Amino acid sequence: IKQGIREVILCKDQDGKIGLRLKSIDNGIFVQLVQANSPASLVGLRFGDQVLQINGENCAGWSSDKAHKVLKQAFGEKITMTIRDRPFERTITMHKDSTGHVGFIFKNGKITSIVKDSSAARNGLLTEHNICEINGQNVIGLKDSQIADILSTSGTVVTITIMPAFIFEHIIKRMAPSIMKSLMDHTIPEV
Repeated sequence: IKQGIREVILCKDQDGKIGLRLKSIDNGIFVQLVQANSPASLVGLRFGDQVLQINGENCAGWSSDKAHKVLKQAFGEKITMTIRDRPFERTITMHKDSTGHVGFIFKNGKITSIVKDSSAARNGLLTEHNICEINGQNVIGLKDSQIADILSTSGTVVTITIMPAFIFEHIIKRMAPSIMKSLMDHTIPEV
């Protein structure tokens, strides 16, 4: 996670789509959903990113509705956005023990207990935090079993990006969890 504001330039696809759902949080605009194989995923937008501006207009105070409208009326060719990198999230680096364990329990993507004398304890992983990413891969909406799977088939070094559950629950509010499973970009990025 960067402490950084970056510029991205987006191009609407054949269908007029960019692959993004946005949400009003604390008078800012945040990425709720990035669609697989979209302009939004290709330029590298992520769940939890803050949209500071669209085409040089400040997003401060916008409704979710107005952000979606502004995008719909954009002139196709080139949409500029100013992005602050996942500001509600932190990344924790942990190392599996020889039993392949980092040292926590989670339910519905939420960390619920840290196991004594584990890598997760030593690194101060918190409970009541949703798992957003594992090793740079979005896992939001994946079954718990697929999250376990991704942690199994990772190397011994495990990076997990987390979000306080209260913030997470505010962002995905009014997104049916099957769009989350189905349409949230879970791909490793392209180069």
